[PDB]
Amino acid sequence: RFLKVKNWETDVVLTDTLHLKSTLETGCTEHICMGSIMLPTKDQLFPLAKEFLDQYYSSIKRFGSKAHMDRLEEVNKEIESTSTYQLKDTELIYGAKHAWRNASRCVGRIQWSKLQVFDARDCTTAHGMFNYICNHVKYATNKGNLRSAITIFPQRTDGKHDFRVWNSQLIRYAGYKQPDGSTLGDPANVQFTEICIQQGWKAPRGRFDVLPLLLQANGNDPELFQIPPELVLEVPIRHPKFDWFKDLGLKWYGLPAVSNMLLEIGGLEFSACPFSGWYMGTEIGVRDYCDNSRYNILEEVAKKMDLDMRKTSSLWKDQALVEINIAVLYSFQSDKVTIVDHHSATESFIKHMENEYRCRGGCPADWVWIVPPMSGSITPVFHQEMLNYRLTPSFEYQPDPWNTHVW
Amino acid sequence: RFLKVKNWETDVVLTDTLHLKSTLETGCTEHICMGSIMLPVRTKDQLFPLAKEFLDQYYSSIKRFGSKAHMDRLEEVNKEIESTSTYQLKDTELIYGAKHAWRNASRCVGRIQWSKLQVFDARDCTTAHGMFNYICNHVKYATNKGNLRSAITIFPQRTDGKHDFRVWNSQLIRYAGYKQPDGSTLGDPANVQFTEICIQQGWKAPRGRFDVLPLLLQANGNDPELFQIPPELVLEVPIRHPKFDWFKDLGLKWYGLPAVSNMLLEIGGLEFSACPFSGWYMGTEIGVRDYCDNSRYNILEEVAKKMDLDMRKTSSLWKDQALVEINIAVLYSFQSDKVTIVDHHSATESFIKHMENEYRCRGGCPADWVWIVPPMSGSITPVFHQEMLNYRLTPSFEYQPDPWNTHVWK
Ligand code: HEM
Ligand code: HEM
Ligand SMILES: C[C@H](O)[C@H](O)[C@H]1CNc2nc(N)[nH]c(=O)c2N1
Ligand SMILES: C[C@H](O)[C@H](O)[C@H]1CNc2nc(N)[nH]c(=O)c2N1
Ligand SMILES: N=C(NCCC[C@H](N)C(=O)O)N[N+](=O)[O-]
Ligand SMILES: N=C(NCCC[C@H](N)C(=O)O)N[N+](=O)[O-]
Ligand SMILES: [Zn+2]
Repeated sequence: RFLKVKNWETDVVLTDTLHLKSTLETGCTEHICMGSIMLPTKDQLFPLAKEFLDQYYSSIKRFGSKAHMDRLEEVNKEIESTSTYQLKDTELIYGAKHAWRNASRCVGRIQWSKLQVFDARDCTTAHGMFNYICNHVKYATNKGNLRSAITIFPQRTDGKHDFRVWNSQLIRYAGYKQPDGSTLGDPANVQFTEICIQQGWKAPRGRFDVLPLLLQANGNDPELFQIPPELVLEVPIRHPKFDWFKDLGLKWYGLPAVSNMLLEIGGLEFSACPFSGWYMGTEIGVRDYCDNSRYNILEEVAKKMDLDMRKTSSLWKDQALVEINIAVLYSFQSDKVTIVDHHSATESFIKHMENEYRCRGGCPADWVWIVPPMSGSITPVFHQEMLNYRLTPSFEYQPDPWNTHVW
Repeated sequence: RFLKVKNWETDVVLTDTLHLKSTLETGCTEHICMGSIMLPVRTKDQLFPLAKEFLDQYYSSIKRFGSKAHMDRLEEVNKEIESTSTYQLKDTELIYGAKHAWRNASRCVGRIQWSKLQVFDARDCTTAHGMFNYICNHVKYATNKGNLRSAITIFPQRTDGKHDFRVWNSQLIRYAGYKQPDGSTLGDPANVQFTEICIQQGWKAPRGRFDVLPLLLQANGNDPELFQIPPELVLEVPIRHPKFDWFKDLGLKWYGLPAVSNMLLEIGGLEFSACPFSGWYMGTEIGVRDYCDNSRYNILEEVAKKMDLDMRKTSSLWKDQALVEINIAVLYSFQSDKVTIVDHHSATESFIKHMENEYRCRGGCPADWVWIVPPMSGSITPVFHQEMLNYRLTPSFEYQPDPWNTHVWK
């Protein structure tokens, strides 16, 4: 059944058929919509594997070819024998690029095809993992000129030899609970910062302490490693008109690199697949800096702006929020570190979406996540109806490693 | 069954059971979610169960479920339906229905006020002039010299779908929109189509930037008629900025009373096609959407320019900067002219407390996240960090085709 999507700002209407190939289930029903909920075998493997291969070969204009059929046969025999199979290089690259392409929560998918894939499937140890990761961080940072990339470690086998990167991101600041009862650093990482301490990490106890990597290979216990400081590009935050901003003492890292997700390609599961691209301003400025549960810096910045914080109707929070995001962008740009603002990012996504509609006949998109956390309606995506559904290959969430590992 | 909802800013988790009483569809399937989609004559037979459901709820709420008063009413209603195909609601039921339609509106963030709603029974109305008189009284009462009071006027329910009462305006008070051969739009672009119809029907437009539109009223299914609202009844607020003295020179102003008038109210199966309702504005409705939407007044560039902001590159966030000031101004003005209004911060905080209270006393509170979260400063309002469950409960306010696309002219 054809579905239509209307942009209420331009009246442009797109027709979606791509949803017809929807695999998994959204979490919604005809009776209830859970759109805003953050998270709603051989017989199983071969079918999934087939869907993927038919998909790949169709993309390379060889659907049905002998190569297509051969490969399809080879995998079956391989699955029937090894109860699993291995992706050829080409299928891995395609799989990862397409997992990104299908990421309904990513606003920067217009860059999906320019992804650098690092095949880390030959890795066997944590040090090996550290080595691959460092090279990933270095290649991707490129001295400020960020380049998207993903490193894929060995796929899951029996589930007891899983490769995992316990960190939620390759680079994040430590969080510590203090005497007062308050929290120093990033509250979002308190638990992990603890797991690292208990493991031996000599935590510095600072506001912005770059966490160590906790790498798990072949189901073994995780090991700690310190990313070469020379490899962690950071931007000191200063304002273009408030010379007092520098006194806030804020700084953030330039490389966003989600590393706790699971990559699925043709039925196979890669539980260690850190990936990186570059920041959209609001991610840091609005969410990391201003979320009540994160660095919660709104009051401070307000004060120094000398504005009436007596009543909410003065919109002092909104006032401050804007200046703060001005500074993040300003800084990154001043130090020549790649970064994109919500206006450019969202406009780009709209274009990508239009391309995706005429070239794929659709584009899965999660409105709740696509629309920036600030100035929502003044960005194009706000007025754009979206259809959300799941397509594989995909990036999925997965239980925290510490919540299920057998030490 | 039980469905959990979590607030990622407090870790507070709520359990929903109310969704079980959900009857209608959502547009969402098990394979596809359409949460961001704007808008995805009954038989005498299908009517009784609906009436029953509604009545069982009414009586349950007044704590007389199963009583003789309850039983006889069902008997009375079923009888009436069979013999007349329809049925009339008792005043008490109508007031209960209206309050609950509001109580169930998943796109409304001001529901903490649902219980305090003034219901005006206009069911004895038979003509447009009569509807005009009724609306005038609604506007005067609700406005209350700037101290707004929520209220709704309910005109005769649908019968055969041929004698429908309709308020052609989308809001009782709204500014006209005119398209110039130039291609530009004068006034409110959103009301261009309706404006043309008014002119075609006989209205003589002042052709200005903020012309209060005339009421186009349809009674008992007859052709719509024009009426101008008594100017002394239309409260307006000129918009000025607390610190930007040039703001007042932007020539901006807006009306104080928001009153959607094109929705359909459904109570116990009964359909009320003319049910204008009003409460008070949340600042962002005017400051963000009405003033800054590209397809509305679109004042950003001008407010930006006059603020002398670097508009050479979006990354300077001049748009975001201007937007705040403009919303600063809408709020300030209303407060200065003592006209009720609430900012998005207060409004969303209150809604969270309302929502929590609703989970504890009702077992849920259907909410549309896409609509509840404000069009600016999204994540610095609690609703953003709040998971919500959207589902439909009756009584309800529904959308309905524009009268001009269905009306059989006489
Ligand atoms: C090149 C620049 C990129 C930009 C500017 C971009 C931007 C974004 C933004 C703003 C989010 C929301 C983040 C949050 O709220 O936590 C996001 C989420 C996401 N992006 Fe992208 N992205 C980019 C590259 C990538 C890459 C390289 C991949 C994969 C190969 C990817 C996969 C995803 C996924 C899986 C999510 C959702 C993660 C989650 O659920 O927490 N993105 N992206
Ligand atoms: C006391 C003042 C009230 C406030 C501050 C409030 C606020 C809001 C806001 C911000 C919206 C979204 C508007 C938009 O984006 O166009 C809305 C929607 C809604 N409200 Fe309320 N509301 C209030 C009173 C009422 C009343 C009295 C009723 C009904 C009796 C009601 C029924 C609804 C409905 C049905 C919608 C959705 C309308 C649509 O789909 O366009 N509200 N409300
Ligand atoms: C409860 C709600 O789902 C939650 O706050 C979502 C909303 N939208 C979001 N959007 C993005 N990009 N990132 C997030 O973490 C969230 N959080
Ligand atoms: C396409 C999208 O559904 C649309 O822009 C919605 C988003 N949220 C909204 N929220 C409110 N309150 N009002 C609106 O008009 C909208 N528009
Ligand atoms: N932009 C990206 N964001 C991933 C999550 C980062 C998180 N919001 C934060 O630290 O703010 N990914 N990427 O570009 O690969
Ligand atoms: N607040 C209310 N809003 C109704 C819609 C008004 C519209 N967004 C606008 O004119 O901006 N309802 N109410 O209070 O009854
Ligand atoms: Zn849904």
